[PDB]
Amino acid sequence: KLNVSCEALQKACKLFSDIAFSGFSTASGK
Amino acid sequence: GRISTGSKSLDKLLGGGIETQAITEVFGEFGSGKTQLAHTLAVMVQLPPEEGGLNGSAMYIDTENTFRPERLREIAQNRGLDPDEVLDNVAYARAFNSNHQMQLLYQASAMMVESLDRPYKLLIVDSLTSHFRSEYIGRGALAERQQKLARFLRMLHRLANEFDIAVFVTNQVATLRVYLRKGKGGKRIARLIGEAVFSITEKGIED
Ligand SMILES: *CCc1nc(CC*)nc(N(C)CC(=O)O)n1
Repeated sequence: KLNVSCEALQKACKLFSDIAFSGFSTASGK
Repeated sequence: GRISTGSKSLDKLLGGGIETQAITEVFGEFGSGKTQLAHTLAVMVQLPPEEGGLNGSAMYIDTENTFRPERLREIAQNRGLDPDEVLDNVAYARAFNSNHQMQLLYQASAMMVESLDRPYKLLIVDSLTSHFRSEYIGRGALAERQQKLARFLRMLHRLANEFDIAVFVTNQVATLRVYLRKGKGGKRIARLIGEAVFSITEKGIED
């Protein structure tokens, strides 16, 4: 499982501003 | 820099291979080597520049049940790499529908900004129009279909330049376009929109 912090996530919302689901995991299932 | 494809003739056609801050879009049918090239690139990007890589991690968004981690191990092992480390440096997310695909990009962006040590340097989308073409049917739905696809494409270009990553996507019949076709047995030919011939092998894609 590959998780991401709410701080990093809210920065990405600013990036796509002018424009829960399953996320990502490694090819080894983590 | 540029991510090498493993095929010296294909790298020549692309001018040093696929490039960051750009979107390379391959076209063709089942067996032309679109997914085969995508799995190879996911391994290549992990190598240092002398080998044809960028010392980076990869992201694979799958929308057509094409992801095979066994092949990644096969390529990495044959190319002289720890297939256990290669597998750890490939993030994967199966998109279930168009909306999931769009949301996965935010997840990718956030993971990319954190990665900035092996930072993510390649994003693979296979396929790209599958969900869009399977959910929006007819002329009356074409306007919304073209709009969503254009929005996704805009988000993709944004990440490519924002995090200096390379975006490789697949499609069937703004971006750097390539067409793939089958040839002599396992041999495949690539043509830009003049031609290069590569072969699918145990090490992935090569002359
Ligand atoms: C960046 C988009 C986003 N992510 C989160 C979680 C970090 N939360 C928001 N909000 C607007 C807060 C909320 O749920 O009310 N937006």
